[PDB]
Amino acid sequence: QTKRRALEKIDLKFIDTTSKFGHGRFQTMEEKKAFMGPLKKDRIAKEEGA
Amino acid sequence: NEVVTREYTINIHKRIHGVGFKKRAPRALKEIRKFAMKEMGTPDVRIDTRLNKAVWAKGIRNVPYRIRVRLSRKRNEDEDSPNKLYTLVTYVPVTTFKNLQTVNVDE
Amino acid sequence: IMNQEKLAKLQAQVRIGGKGTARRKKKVVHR
Amino acid sequence: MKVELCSFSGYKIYPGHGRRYARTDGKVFQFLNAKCESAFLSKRNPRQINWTVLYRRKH
Amino acid sequence: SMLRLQKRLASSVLRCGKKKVWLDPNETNEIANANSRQQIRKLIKDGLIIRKPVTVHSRARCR
RNA sequence: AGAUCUUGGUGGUAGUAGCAAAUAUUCAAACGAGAACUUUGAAGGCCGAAGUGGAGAAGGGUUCCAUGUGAACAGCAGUUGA
RNA sequence: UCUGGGUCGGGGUUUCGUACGUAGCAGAGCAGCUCCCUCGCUGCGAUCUAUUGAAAGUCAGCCCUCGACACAAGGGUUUGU
Ligand SMILES: [Mg+2]
Ligand SMILES: [Mg+2]
Ligand SMILES: [Mg+2]
Ligand SMILES: [Mg+2]
Ligand SMILES: [Mg+2]
Ligand SMILES: [Mg+2]
Ligand SMILES: [Mg+2]
Ligand SMILES: [Mg+2]
Ligand SMILES: [Mg+2]
Ligand SMILES: [Mg+2]
Repeated sequence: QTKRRALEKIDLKFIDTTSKFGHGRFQTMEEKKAFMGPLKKDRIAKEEGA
Repeated sequence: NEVVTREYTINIHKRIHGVGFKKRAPRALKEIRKFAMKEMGTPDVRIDTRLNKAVWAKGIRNVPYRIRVRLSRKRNEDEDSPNKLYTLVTYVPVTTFKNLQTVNVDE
Repeated sequence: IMNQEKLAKLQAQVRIGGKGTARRKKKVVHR
Repeated sequence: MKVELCSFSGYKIYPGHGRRYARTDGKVFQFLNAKCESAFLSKRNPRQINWTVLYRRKH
Repeated sequence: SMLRLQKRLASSVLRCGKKKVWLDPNETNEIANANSRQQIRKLIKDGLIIRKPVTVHSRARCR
C-alpha cells in the first residue's frame, strides 16, 4: 500500500444507527422517547402497575 | 392423557403470506389441517364446518389474519380405521387476540 | 312438554344453516 | 456532526438521508422521505396532517 | 345414496327451482325411497323436504 | 434390399410433447371395496333477463324416463353418464 | 446439555395516518315542542374537537424474549481394510 488512497488515517465523526427496517429517523431509543414524549402504551403501563 | 383438548390461536396471516388470490382461503384450510397434525400428532383431522365458514367468512382472498381454534383429540373407537385417534378442530369466537395464550381447557 | 334436556337438543335440529337462514319448522314421522 | 436540518414535517434529518429541493424561485427545502416530499409537492398544508410537527404544535 | 331424482321431483311439486329445494341431510334414506310425486308430496307435508326462502335483495338502500 | 414400391405388423423418438381460452373453490356426511370429480347439507363465487334461464323451427332419432352393470367408451377418475 | 427447537403471547422496530363507541352551548341549517322559556329543549345533519401519534399490520426470509403450551433419544435404507 503506497498510494495516498491507502495509508490514509481514518477519523470518524458519526455512525448512523437509525432503523434499517424502514425509513428510520431516530438514532437511539432515548432520542425517540424525548422527541415523542409518553405514548398510550406507556400510559397504561404506568397506570396498570403504578 | 390422550383424550385431551386444547385451545390455540393460529397466525393464518403468517402461514398464508405469498399465496395468490384465488388460493389463499383454500391454503388456509390446508394449513389449519397441517397445523393440527403437528400439535396433536394425528393424521386424522376433522375440520368443523363452522370453522370452515369462519375461514371463508370474508371471501377467498381476504382471509382473517388470526383465528382461534380448539383442538380435540377424541377417540375413533367407532370403526376399523388405521388411526385410533382423530383431532376435531372447532372454531372459537374471540373479540381480541391480545394476550391470548395456548390454554388447556377442561371438559 | 319441554324440559332442559329436550330444549338443549331442540336448538340443534331447528337450526339448518348459519345466520340469516330460515329455521326448521317441523320433522314429523307418520306411517 | 454537520449542519442538522429540519424537514417539511419538522422532523430532524440526519446526514445522508432524504433529498433536497431547490425551486427556481430561489428557496430551498429539505425532506426526510418521499412521503414528506410528495406531501409538500401536492401543496398539502402541514398544519392539517396529524403526524406533522407543525400540527402537534398547532393543536 | 343418490337423490338426483328426488330433488327434481320436489322442485316440480313445490313450484320452485332446484336452488330452493332442501332435502334433509339426516333423512337421506327416507327421501331416497320416494320415487313418485305422491310420496314427495307427503315428504313435504311431513317436513323432510323444505322450500327455502328467497335470497334477500333488499331495496332499502335504494329507498 | 431397394421402385418417395403394395399390404400388414413393430421400433427409437418417449413415459417425451402435451392433458394452460372464457375469475373458484372449500368443509362435513352418506352410499360404496375404493371419493379431488357421485349424492345431500353448509359456505364462497359465477352467468346477471341481448343469461351459463324457460320455450320452440330446421337437423338428430329414442339420445327421453326408471332400474341394474362397471368389461370397453366419456384423452385423470368416477359409486357418474347423452 | 450446563436442555433444544417450535406455536402462541409480550417487548422493539416500522408502515399508514388519529379507529369503534361515547361526550361537546362545535356545526350550514331544517322539521317540532312556549302555562313553559324572558332565552329555550326535542329530533335529522356531511363534517369538527377530545378521548387518540390513536386503530390496524408487522417475517411468513425483521430483532429480542424466557411468559404460556405441547413436543422432542424417534423412524427407514445401506456401508468393512
Ligand atoms: Mg431497509
Ligand atoms: Mg423386402
Ligand atoms: Mg419406401
Ligand atoms: Mg410433461
Ligand atoms: Mg398444461
Ligand atoms: Mg356477477
Ligand atoms: Mg334457453
Ligand atoms: Mg337421462
Ligand atoms: Mg378416462
Ligand atoms: Mg409478534
